[PDB]
Amino acid sequence: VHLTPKEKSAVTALWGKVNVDEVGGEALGRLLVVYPWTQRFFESFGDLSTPDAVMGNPKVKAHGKKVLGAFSDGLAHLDNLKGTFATLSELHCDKLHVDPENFRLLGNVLVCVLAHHFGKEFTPPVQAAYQKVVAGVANALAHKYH
Amino acid sequence: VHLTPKEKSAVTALWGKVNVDEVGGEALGRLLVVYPWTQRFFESFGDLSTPDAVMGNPKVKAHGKKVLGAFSDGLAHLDNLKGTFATLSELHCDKLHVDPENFRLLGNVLVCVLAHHFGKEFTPPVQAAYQKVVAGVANALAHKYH
Amino acid sequence: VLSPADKTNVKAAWGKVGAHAGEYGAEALERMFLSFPTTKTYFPHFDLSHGSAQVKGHGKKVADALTNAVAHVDDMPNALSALSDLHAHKLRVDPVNFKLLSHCLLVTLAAHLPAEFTPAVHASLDKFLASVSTVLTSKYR
Amino acid sequence: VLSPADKTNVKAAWGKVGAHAGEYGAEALERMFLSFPTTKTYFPHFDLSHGSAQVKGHGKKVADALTNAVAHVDDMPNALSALSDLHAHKLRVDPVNFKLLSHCLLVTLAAHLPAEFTPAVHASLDKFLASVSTVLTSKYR
Ligand code: HEM
Ligand code: HEM
Ligand code: HEM
Ligand code: HEM
Repeated sequence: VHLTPKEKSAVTALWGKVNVDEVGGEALGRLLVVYPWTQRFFESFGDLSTPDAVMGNPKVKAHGKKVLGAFSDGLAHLDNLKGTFATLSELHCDKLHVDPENFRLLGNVLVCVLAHHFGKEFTPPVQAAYQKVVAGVANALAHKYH
Repeated sequence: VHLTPKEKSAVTALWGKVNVDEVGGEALGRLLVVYPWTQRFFESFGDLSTPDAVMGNPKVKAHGKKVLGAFSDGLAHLDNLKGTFATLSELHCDKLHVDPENFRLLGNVLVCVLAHHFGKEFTPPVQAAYQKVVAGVANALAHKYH
Repeated sequence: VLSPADKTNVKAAWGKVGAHAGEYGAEALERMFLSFPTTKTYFPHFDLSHGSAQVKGHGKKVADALTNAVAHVDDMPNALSALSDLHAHKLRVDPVNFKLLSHCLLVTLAAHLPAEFTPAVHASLDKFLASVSTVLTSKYR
Repeated sequence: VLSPADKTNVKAAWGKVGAHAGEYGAEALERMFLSFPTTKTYFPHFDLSHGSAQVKGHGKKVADALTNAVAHVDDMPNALSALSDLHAHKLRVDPVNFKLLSHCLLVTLAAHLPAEFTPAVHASLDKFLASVSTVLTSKYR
């Protein structure tokens, strides 16, 4: 996906302020709360009975950290997302059989979490740049379906 | 997209029996009838007030013929759909701004029209091969969005 | 919303299905499993091969639920309430998958009922299956 | 379906919006136009640039419709019937676009109401906007 230099600037500047220990878990937890069918893939994580249970679940926070790491890796390789996400695509498509619509949903939940954390700093043009990114990541993660 | 030889065989054998003057217009007409918001892009075609009006509309039949021609062209280049649909992608994405979900819908309407025309010959494995094809075409037509 | 003509079209088309109801349901499932292999993971205790007695039996259940919906088309949330709880809570079926099965049901009807599958009736059947899908995805918690 | 807790959450969160209602609606539209440029084609008679009086005025209309929906949350098909006719018949708005505006409304609320946008309230607001979107896409003909 192609970002303008202005968009790249907006994206990288904000990402440097992201709490990498917390934001991924917040996005994954909210995915599980807001789109409850996604809990089907996380039965081994234990207590997901309430939103508080989900957000406080240590496995959700830990796994969220891995997801965010993958988004960070995508931001470093915006011109080669397919190669970057190849192993993850095989995992999520060939092994897990997650419907790729959910890749889009998690990306949009991440965008909501960034808006939550950054407030007015998450301007409409900053959002538009991040939408290009999370769409790129979703399309690359879905490559094994294509 | 990758079809097995068995799938390629099933697809090409059926496509040779397709009425290329009619099937495209039937698929485009049904798109306009079943998903009426798509009529937004065809105001110049005139009478679309009833299903009979749509299906009998000479412009719908003529345009349908062009669409089917593009699908035929895709079937000949299954290993290079992106290049095959590049100009069409620029038209539908950059100029027309058609949401790419509708590319998926038209492909699925085409699959319904093939089922209608071929009946029991349109077996579940033949359908599965055609679903790979129309997904491939939709993804290639949407490339300018990616 | 389903129009009076939609309800008439759906009742008429489904009336033509007859004793093939269960058979067509089983064929729609098979079409879905082959075309959209992600959907297979919901049925690990099923053998999904052709001629599977489990897919045949399940197709009849699917058909019976659709027939219930046709018979109670003005009261579908109530008629399908138990099935909504099942699919959304217990089974956690991804809402995308209802679009996939609905498409495979249309393809099955088109392949079997060429006289009934007019453009207007295709439109009515699509609206009906979307309405059924809306009810079955209404209970996510 | 919206639960009692969902309705409570939506009323509470929307209550915090206050005199910013119109402003937030305008910001959500702007977010949608920039993020999802396909949506711009519905507004050729609008200048969609930042600070556009037309986008500001339209944001207020959008907000007023959402406020109507909150105030009549148990009767939304009736309350939004005229708006459903407009969006589906006259304007022919693609149903995908409601998901896009709903997402941009969530992002706008998250950016402005950090204390209100808890995971539970996010879930309730998503269900509410999906319910609104279901009504506004219910009249395609
Ligand atoms: C942009 C979207 C996504 C990204 C970037 C992502 C990233 C990741 C990463 C980095 C891992 C760790 C793999 C490893 O341990 O090497 C993982 C595992 C996993 N993901 Fe995701 N994921 C995404 C979407 C989803 C969604 C939507 C679901 C389900 C609804 C899902 C289900 C899983 C599961 C169940 C695992 C554990 C697999 C295992 O340990 O064997 N993922 N994902
Ligand atoms: C797989 C999906 C599709 C294929 C293969 C396809 C193919 C085509 C082709 C071959 C043309 C003729 C271009 C030319 O004259 O050189 C065309 C034009 C057009 N298409 Fe499609 N199309 C698809 C989906 C759609 C959809 C879903 C819409 C709207 C809902 C749409 C709207 C239009 C319009 C308005 C034109 C006329 C453009 C013009 O004459 O300037 N197309 N398309
Ligand atoms: C038109 C849409 C659908 C209808 C009418 C329908 C109907 C039914 C019925 C009648 C049952 C049996 C209920 C019972 O025995 O208590 C059932 C069970 C089930 N359905 Fe569906 N269903 C639909 C869509 C789906 C989809 C899209 C999926 C997943 C891709 C799905 C997955 C399942 C599963 C996994 C079961 C349980 C099977 C078992 O454990 O024995 N259903 N459905
Ligand atoms: C939460 C969802 C939505 C709400 C509450 C909403 C609300 C409204 C309202 C209150 C009006 C003015 C009605 C009138 O003046 O009679 C309107 C008009 C309009 N809406 Fe929406 N809308 C929604 C979604 C959308 C979407 C997704 C689109 C397209 C992407 C769209 C395109 C339009 C257009 C083109 C107009 C007419 C503008 C004009 O010609 O002046 N709406 N909407």
